[PDB]
Amino acid sequence: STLEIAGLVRKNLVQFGVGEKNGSVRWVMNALGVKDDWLLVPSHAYKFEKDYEMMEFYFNRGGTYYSISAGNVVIQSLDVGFQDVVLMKVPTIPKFRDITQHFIKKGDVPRALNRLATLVTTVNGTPMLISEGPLKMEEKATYVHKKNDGTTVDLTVDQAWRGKGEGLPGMCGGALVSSNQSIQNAILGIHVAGGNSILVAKLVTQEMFQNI
Amino acid sequence: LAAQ
Ligand SMILES: *C[C@H](NC(=O)OCc1ccccc1)C(=O)O
Repeated sequence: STLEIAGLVRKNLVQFGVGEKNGSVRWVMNALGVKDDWLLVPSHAYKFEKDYEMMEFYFNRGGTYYSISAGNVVIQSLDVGFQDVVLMKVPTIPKFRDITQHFIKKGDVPRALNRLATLVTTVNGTPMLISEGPLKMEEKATYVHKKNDGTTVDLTVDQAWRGKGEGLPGMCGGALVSSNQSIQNAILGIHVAGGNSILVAKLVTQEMFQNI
Repeated sequence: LAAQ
């Protein structure tokens, strides 16, 4: 069911934060553990700020905190080009339950279209289920990221789900879960943007995990 | 759309 997939997502969601060495942590969004010490996280969380590699990354797993130099996480792309969401290996994180087999197969994408879905996410650790209206797939999606200083960047990704719904700051990194029980309520991807009552998630397929 |  949607709710049981949601429980598996919930248990693998951590809070992602960034800070300078010896400084306060800025808690930005969610990251989703997928297998071993690998997580999915929107790279817009960190990549557009100055000297990101000299920062410390923080992972909050239910009130237990894990930190690491940004230079010591291994970042792997989902596909060619910029997809925002990346795979990130964090050596200091406790091993995750392998949830990769719960993600949609590329070939099954059409089966999630025109059906409801649920965004399974948090706002700074408080779990939320956000209803999304019948889904469409945009071959290219563009959204605006506001950086810490106030300036903005336009981001464009390939293959992003679009659904009617109401989101809040901090919900990025949560997982979109299909209502379609015939594909075992597959995880469809990772929430990256929202506005004007529309929610956008980058497609993440099972096949993408072959990038190790 | 804004990055959330
Ligand atoms: C949610 C996970 N399920 C899983 O990996 O399913 C693989 C499977 C299940 C049944 C028959 C064939 C393959 C889990 O934690 O097990």
